[PDB]
Amino acid sequence: MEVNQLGFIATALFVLVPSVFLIILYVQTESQQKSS
Amino acid sequence: MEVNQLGFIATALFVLVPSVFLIILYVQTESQQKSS
Amino acid sequence: TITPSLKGFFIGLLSGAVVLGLTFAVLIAISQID
Amino acid sequence: GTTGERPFSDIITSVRYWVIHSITIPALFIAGWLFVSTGLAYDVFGTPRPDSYYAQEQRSIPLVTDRFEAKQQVETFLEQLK
Amino acid sequence: MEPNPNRQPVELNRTSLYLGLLLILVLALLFSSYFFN
Amino acid sequence: MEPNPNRQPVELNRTSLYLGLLLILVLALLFSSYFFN
Amino acid sequence: METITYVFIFACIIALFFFAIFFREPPRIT
Amino acid sequence: METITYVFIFACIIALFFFAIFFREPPRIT
Amino acid sequence: VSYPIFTVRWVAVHTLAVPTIFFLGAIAAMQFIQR
Amino acid sequence: RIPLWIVATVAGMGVIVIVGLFFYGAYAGLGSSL
Amino acid sequence: ARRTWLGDILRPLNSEYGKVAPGWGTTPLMAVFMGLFLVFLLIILEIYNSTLILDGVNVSWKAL
Amino acid sequence: GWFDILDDWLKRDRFVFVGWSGILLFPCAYLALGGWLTGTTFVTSWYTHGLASSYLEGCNFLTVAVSTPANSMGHSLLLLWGPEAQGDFTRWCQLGGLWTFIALHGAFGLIGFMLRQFEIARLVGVRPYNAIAFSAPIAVFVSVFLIYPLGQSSWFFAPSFGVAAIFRFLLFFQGFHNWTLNPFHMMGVAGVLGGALLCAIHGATVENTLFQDGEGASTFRAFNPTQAEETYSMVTANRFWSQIFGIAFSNKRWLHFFMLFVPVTGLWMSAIGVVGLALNLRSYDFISQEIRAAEDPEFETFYTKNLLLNEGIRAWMAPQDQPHENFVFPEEVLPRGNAL
Amino acid sequence: SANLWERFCNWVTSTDNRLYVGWFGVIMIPTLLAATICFVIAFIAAPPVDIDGIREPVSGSLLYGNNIITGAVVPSSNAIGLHFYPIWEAASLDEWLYNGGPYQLIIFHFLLGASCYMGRQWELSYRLGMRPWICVAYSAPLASAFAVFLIYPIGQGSFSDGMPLGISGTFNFMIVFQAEHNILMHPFHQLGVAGVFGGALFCAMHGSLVTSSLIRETTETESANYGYKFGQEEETYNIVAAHGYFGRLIFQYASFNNSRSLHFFLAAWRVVGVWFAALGISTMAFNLNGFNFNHSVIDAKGNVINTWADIINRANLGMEVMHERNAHNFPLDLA
Amino acid sequence: METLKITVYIVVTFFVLLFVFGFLSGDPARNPKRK
Ligand code: CLA
Ligand code: CLA
Ligand code: CLA
Ligand SMILES: C=Cc1c(C)c2cc3nc(c4c5[nH]c(cc6nc(cc1[nH]2)C(C)=C6CC)c(C)c5C(=O)[C@@H]4C(=O)OC)[C@@H](CCC(=O)OC/C=C(\C)CCC[C@@H](C)CCC[C@@H](C)CCCC(C)C)[C@H]3C
Ligand SMILES: CCCCCCCCCCCCCCCC(=O)OC[C@H](COP(=O)(O)OC[C@@H](O)CO)OC(=O)CCCCCCCCCCCCCCC
Ligand SMILES: CCCCCCCCCCCCCCCC(=O)O[C@H](COC(=O)CCCCCCCCCCCC)CO[C@@H]1O[C@@H](CO)[C@H](O)[C@H](O)[C@@H]1O
Ligand SMILES: CCCCCCCCCCCCCCCC(=O)O[C@H](COC(=O)CCCCCCCCCCCC)CO[C@@H]1O[C@@H](CO)[C@H](O)[C@H](O)[C@@H]1O
Ligand SMILES: CCCCCCCCCCCCCCCC(=O)O[C@H](COC(=O)CCCCCCCCCCCC)CO[C@@H]1O[C@@H](CO)[C@H](O)[C@H](O)[C@@H]1O
Ligand SMILES: CC(C)=CCC/C(C)=C/CC/C(C)=C/CC/C(C)=C/CC/C(C)=C\CC/C(C)=C\CC/C(C)=C/CC1=CC(=O)C(C)=C(C)C1=O
Ligand SMILES: CC1=C(/C=C/C(C)=C/C=C\C(C)=C\C=C/C=C(C)/C=C/C=C(C)/C=C/C2=C(C)CCCC2(C)C)C(C)(C)CCC1
Ligand SMILES: CC1=C(/C=C/C(C)=C/C=C\C(C)=C\C=C/C=C(C)/C=C/C=C(C)/C=C/C2=C(C)CCCC2(C)C)C(C)(C)CCC1
Ligand SMILES: CC1=C(/C=C/C(C)=C\C=C/C(C)=C/C=C/C=C(C)/C=C\C=C(C)\C=C\C2=C(C)CCCC2(C)C)C(C)(C)CCC1
Ligand SMILES: [Fe+2]
Repeated sequence: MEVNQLGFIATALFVLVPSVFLIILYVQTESQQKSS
Repeated sequence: MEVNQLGFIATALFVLVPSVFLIILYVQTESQQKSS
Repeated sequence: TITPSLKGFFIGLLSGAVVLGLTFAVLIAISQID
Repeated sequence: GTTGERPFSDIITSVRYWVIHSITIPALFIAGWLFVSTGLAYDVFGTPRPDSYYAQEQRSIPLVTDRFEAKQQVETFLEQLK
Repeated sequence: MEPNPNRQPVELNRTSLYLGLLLILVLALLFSSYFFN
Repeated sequence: MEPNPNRQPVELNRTSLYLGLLLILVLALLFSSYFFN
Repeated sequence: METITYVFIFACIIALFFFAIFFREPPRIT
Repeated sequence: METITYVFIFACIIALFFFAIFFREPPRIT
Repeated sequence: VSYPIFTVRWVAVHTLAVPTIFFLGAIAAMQFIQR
Repeated sequence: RIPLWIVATVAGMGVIVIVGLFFYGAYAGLGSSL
Repeated sequence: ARRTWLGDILRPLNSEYGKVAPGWGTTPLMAVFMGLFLVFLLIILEIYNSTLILDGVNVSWKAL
Repeated sequence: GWFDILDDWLKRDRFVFVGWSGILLFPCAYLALGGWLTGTTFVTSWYTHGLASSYLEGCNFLTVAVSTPANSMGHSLLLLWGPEAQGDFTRWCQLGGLWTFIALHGAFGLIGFMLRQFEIARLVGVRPYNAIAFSAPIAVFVSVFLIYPLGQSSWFFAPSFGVAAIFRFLLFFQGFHNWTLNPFHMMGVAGVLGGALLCAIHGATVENTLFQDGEGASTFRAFNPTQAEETYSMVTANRFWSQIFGIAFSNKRWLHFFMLFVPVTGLWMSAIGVVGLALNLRSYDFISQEIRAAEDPEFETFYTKNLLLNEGIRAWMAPQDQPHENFVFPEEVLPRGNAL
Repeated sequence: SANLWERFCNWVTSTDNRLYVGWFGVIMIPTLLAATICFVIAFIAAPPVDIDGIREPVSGSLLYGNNIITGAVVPSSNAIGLHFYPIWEAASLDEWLYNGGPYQLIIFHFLLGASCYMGRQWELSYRLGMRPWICVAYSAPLASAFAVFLIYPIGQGSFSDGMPLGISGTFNFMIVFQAEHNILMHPFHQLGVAGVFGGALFCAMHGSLVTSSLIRETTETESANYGYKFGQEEETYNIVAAHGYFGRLIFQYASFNNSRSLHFFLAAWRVVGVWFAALGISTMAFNLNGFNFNHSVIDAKGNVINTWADIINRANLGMEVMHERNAHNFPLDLA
Repeated sequence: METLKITVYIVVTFFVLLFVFGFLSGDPARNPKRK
């Protein structure tokens, strides 16, 4: 299968970068009670 | 330059995955005071 | 079946038992003198 | 900490140390020397003496070839070897 | 070095996060293909 | 559905994080090359 | 390769179904 | 390409120098 | 008081001091093995 | 009893004499190159 | 707490926490199997290493 | 009692501690020092390398080394009473042997000594941590004296237990394993080297931030062995480097700890790395380059320029270093630049 | 104000400026700022360099085909050797480029400002009022960097052979050396590898003990490290219970109770060996290479018995031969 | 390009001069208790 080369860093980073943001913002808040 | 193909997803993810961990654990703590 | 080599080992075991054995005995001995 | 085992300065500076030892120390210094002089040290540890590292004619090295019948080798080398 | 007042905390709850993730995981699932050409 | 006691919080301070990052950013900088072969 | 990328998403998502349904923030009647 | 990867690290690190020196957690004499 | 001559401490200090001089003598001896 | 320094210097010279021997010994010693 | 089906069916086995035999008790017979063990490994290691020989026992790919 | 008598005794002070450990530390460790020593003074190493390894033979301090078993033995523990030697302390002394000895007896000395670090440690109400740090060498000595050799062909290619004979161990790697260019080894120097600084600095950094708490030109006595009193202003510290290097080691538990880490860690990274060399898994490679090394006969990096040195180190030494192969390289085959 | 410089004068010597900048400062600060700037770029993007006496260009820039390890900014060519090849002496900018003039800039610069840091290493120990046998520790370091960039060059006559700024470069500068100096067999380098190894062992020792007799102040959930506050009045460790252990662990008297002495031992060991080492290079800088025992052990007939150093030397020739193939236009590597 | 040659000197001199004139004004002062 001859495909584009950035498929991984493209699709992948697309997932992990914004996702990591949300992840952060959640556990940053669920830790107001020091819980988490 | 004929190099390995995963250079990006390898080296890259190597940076952003563990790093994101530390990032999380920090702002998860610097938010105990609700600040951050 | 008692191959020169095998016999070599027993010999080794015995020497092993000898050095440990002699060693502990003298050791329990001096420890006993206190 | 509380320490109490027979002191050193005592004996290195002791009159008896020097009298038991003066005589016995060089007894070892001498003993070692003799060990070398007799030339037994050589036979003691196979260690060849300058006079006999290579046979007279040959130029090759007496190298141990097979781990199991090694004892032979050594000989057959030390053998033809002067 | 005097604290600025406007230091309000930030908010993203146990759910909003599920959507945020469902939002990405999807496009990611959608565009992936076109990101491979 | 009764809370377990052992819920201690987690810790990584303003600095430890700088090291954690200096730790990775580096190997990353080191191995990158070998990760390219 | 890229077909794992497809299957990884596909999957990671089925599990975003797990959490969002079973460890979802509950409705509080107050 | 990969040489940007080298230069990106090289750089984001110089900036980990920024923060860790100037926005570093201070020494509190108590 | 009266501390023994056969001390734990001593057995060690000896295993070394005996050979050493045995060796040192052996070596000072070699210093001449010409030919 | 016997002064401490006096044992050091005579003990020392020996190390300095014996060691000295060793350096000569490297010139005529078997390990010379002649 | 909160027992259940197995939670009761298996309560004995977990019960006797501190249950400990008195003194040194069994130990000796341990140390006897202990050293008795060593020679096993060693005897194996040594057959393997090629230091221990036996017949119809020359360690090699050949072995039918 | 019966045990505790042995315990009670061997366990309490008496200057040179001797403990439950000592039983294996002292004996193994002793023999070991001896093992190496006897060889350098009297034992030859000719029948394995055709090389002189003893004062007695004429070798000097930097020459003497306790050989390493001919490539004919391989990994056989080469036992004094084993099939090979058959308790013939002269032949057994000749087939090298002392090696496996020194190495194995030795291998315990460490195991044993670390234990002692625990024993004395659990007895004095301290954190064993020292004993842990000590893995640093066990890992090295294990990998580098047992693992690597065990991974290669024979005990032969294993370290040499020499002064120079050990330097050979270097080059030979550089030349064949091109270790110098192996990430893992790198952290190995990143830690030793990095740590040394850490040591030399904390040592001096401390000395200077010392409170004049004595009278005159002897700040070495002015220190209180008796009680708690920060001898070095931790405050005059940070406010120093914080302004001279930009950073401040604010705390002493971590400082005096981070110093534990630095080395021990790198060492491991070394022990890993070499583990690689065991199965010839080495970082010589670097395709990206070599692939383009083919064409463009005019492109040259140090890597290659260096890698070439290696290629010489082979061709010249292999024949005499690895005697059991009876290598033969005619005048021609040897790689050389125009001139010499 | 009577004069406006008055403020410049206290600022430079501002005992409270986040980052002290002494009088050395005013030279260091930029000497390195220019030095670094040239560097960072030369690496990222710089042409090859004829280095060796010929016209064989050695590439050392990431943008020219370098892995971070292969990376390196190359030296000046045997053409210049010692002459001063500053950016203006070269005609076309590209000349300086090719003939490898960045080196001198980078080297000369840091290699300079470095020392001023050494000065400003102490200038703060004066404005701060602290004993200052500190700046000296720093010497050993700077000495070497100076040795590997300034002595050895003056020694062999050309900046050509001065540890090339780059990772794989060092490896090169090295392997070569062994070959031409048998450095490894040099009594100095020994005392060098001596301390370094030591310090790296002591650095883990003294760090080990302290944390091993750390003291009380924590739970198991809490981080034991937290038990301490900056500006403590009494040290965190229990020195007595430390020496009381270590001392015991083999000899009791080969131990330190004198914290001032110990921390000192840590200083001087690494710092002294490193010096010898720094001198080692600087020693062989004028060709007083390491020892040499080739053919030094022989038997009766004269048949020669290889010393375990003859191998050292064997592997040495393998090195001698190859290094710098093409230039060497004569039998003896007299440089 | 003889231009650069001078453009630098000044930049070099200036500094060397700022160096000396800073230490010249004697630093026996500028420490604890201006002594
Ligand atoms: C004096 C100049 C100098 C510098 C800057 C370096 C730098 C380096 N060497 Mg090195 N080296 C040198 C001299 C130098 N070496 C000499 C004279 C020898 C002969 C023995 C060696 C032998 C050697 C080996 C065998 C190895 C290295 C390795 C390294 C790298 C690992 C980090 C390290 O060195 O830990 C030293 C300890 C420290 C505490 C250094 C901390 C400070 C770092 C940041 C120094 C480097 C920072 C960077 C160069 C700054 C760029 C300039 C600026 C614009 C930022 C690093 C790039 C390793 C490597 O190649 O990486 C895989 C490696 O395996 N070196
Ligand atoms: C693998 C299965 C197994 C396991 C996990 C155990 C575990 C145990 N048995 Mg046990 N036992 C077994 C099988 C087993 N047994 C068998 C088959 C028998 C014969 C029926 C016995 C008979 C027996 C008796 C009589 C006793 C025990 C006891 C014990 C307990 C003693 C505590 C202990 O282990 O410290 C011992 C820990 C060590 C010895 C660690 C030291 C080992 C290291 C130091 C070796 C050195 C490493 C070296 C580098 C390698 C050398 C090899 C080289 C030459 C190649 C322990 C729970 C004692 C007990 O209290 O029971 C509750 C006891 O009295 N056992
Ligand atoms: C240039 C800078 C540099 C630096 C800083 C290092 C640093 C290191 N190298 Mg190295 N190396 C270099 C260049 C460098 N190398 C070059 C150019 C080459 C050529 C390729 C090599 C080839 C090389 C090899 C092959 C190996 C190393 C290894 C090492 C590590 C050894 C660890 C150690 O401390 O010994 C560890 C010591 C022991 C394990 C034994 C300890 C014994 C103690 C407990 C007791 C002994 C003393 C006794 C008590 C007293 C009796 C003595 C008696 C004579 C009186 C260390 C990190 C080793 C390593 O890290 O492997 C992973 C290793 O095997 N290097
Ligand atoms: C430069 C090499 C090097 C040497 C030779 C060395 C030596 C020593 N390190 C010790 C300790 C340590 N080293 C430590 C970390 C490190 N040590 C390092 C590197 C070294 N450490 C590096 C890698 C790390 C950095 C942290 C820790 C912190 C300790 C300990 O705390 C301990 C100490 O307290 O020292 C004061 C001492 C322990 C003594 C002992 O266990 O004897 C008892 C038992 C022994 C040694 C018998 C072993 C017999 C075996 C090894 C046979 C080997 C025989 C040959 C190797 C001899 C050949 C000689 C050559 C000339 C070929 C001393 C032996
Ligand atoms: C030396 C390195 C490179 C050059 C080499 C030169 C060759 C010889 C040169 C001689 C002159 C060097 C003078 C150094 C002078 C020097 O370095 O100063 C070190 C330091 C000096 O203190 P200061 O003078 O800085 O103190 C401040 C006040 O004195 C000022 O009022 O104190 C010492 O270390 C004394 C040395 C004792 C050594 C003890 C070491 C620590 C533990 C040792 C204990 C072992 C046994 C313990 C049993 C319990
Ligand atoms: C040589 C130059 C090379 C350039 C870089 C070199 C710098 C190396 C510095 C390292 C110091 C030695 C060891 C540092 C440890 C340390 O830092 O420890 C913690 C740091 O956090 C940490 O970093 C924790 C490590 C977590 C890293 C996360 C990525 C790895 C796993 C990701 C998996 C994802 C799938 C901080 O301390 C810890 O936490 C403290 C609380 O803040 C406690 O007080 C204790 O000190 C405890 O040890
Ligand atoms: C200043 C001191 C302060 C601290 C640093 C001091 C560093 C001194 C380094 C010197 C080390 C080497 C000595 C020169 C070699 C030499 O030349 O002596 C040789 C044997 O040496 C030796 O036997 C070296 C002795 C070292 C053995 C140490 C073993 C550790 C156990 C000690 C326990 C003590 C209770 C004997 O000569 C050799 O053998 C002769 C044959 O008899 C040959 O003719 C040659 O001369 C050949 O060189
Ligand atoms: C070439 C670049 C690529 C490789 C990276 C370069 C390697 C640099 C080596 C530094 C690693 C050692 C970490 C220091 C220990 C420490 O200070 O650790 C903390 C972080 O400090 C830091 O380090 C901050 C990291 C940034 C410092 C580097 C700035 C470079 C500019 C210097 C120019 C000077 C003119 C500071 O405090 C620490 O954490 C505190 C809690 O906040 C504790 O209380 C302790 O003080 C503990 O030491
Ligand atoms: C090519 C490249 C970028 C790197 C090469 C490969 C690399 C980077 C490998 C690193 C990876 C690893 C884990 C290496 C080993 C791990 C390790 C901890 C090594 C030790 C070196 C290291 C990481 C940092 C060095 C620390 C150092 C030299 C100085 C910092 C500590 C310091 C400033 C001490 C002085 C100091 C003393 C003091 O008493 C007080 C009070 C203060 C305030 C101080 O600042
Ligand atoms: C290539 C590769 C890989 C990869 C992997 C991956 C990429 C992964 C992953 C991952 C994944 C792939 C994941 C996942 C998952 C998860 C899951 C899968 C889960 C789940 C969930 C579920 C199952 C659910 C359930 C439910 C719910 C939630 C509700 C509704 C419905 C139900 C009830 C059913 C591997 C490793 C293989 C190998 C190596 C390389
Ligand atoms: C390819 C690509 C790209 C990429 C990019 C990147 C990858 C980036 C980045 C990034 C980066 C690259 C970053 C960075 C940075 C930062 C910095 C650079 C900073 C800084 C800092 C500083 C500058 C500092 C300062 C200081 C300090 C900190 C202290 C000491 C010293 C001094 C004072 C100087 C681009 C976009 C281009 C384009 C498109 C595509
Ligand atoms: C082997 C053997 C054994 C044992 C052994 C021995 C007994 C050894 C020895 C010994 C020894 C134990 C040796 C050694 C030592 C020592 C010495 C003899 C030393 C040395 C030397 C020298 C020469 C030195 C010098 C010096 C010093 C001391 C330091 C400072 C510097 C100087 C130079 C002064 C066993 C039973 C196991 C088995 C059989 C065989
Ligand atoms: Fe300390």
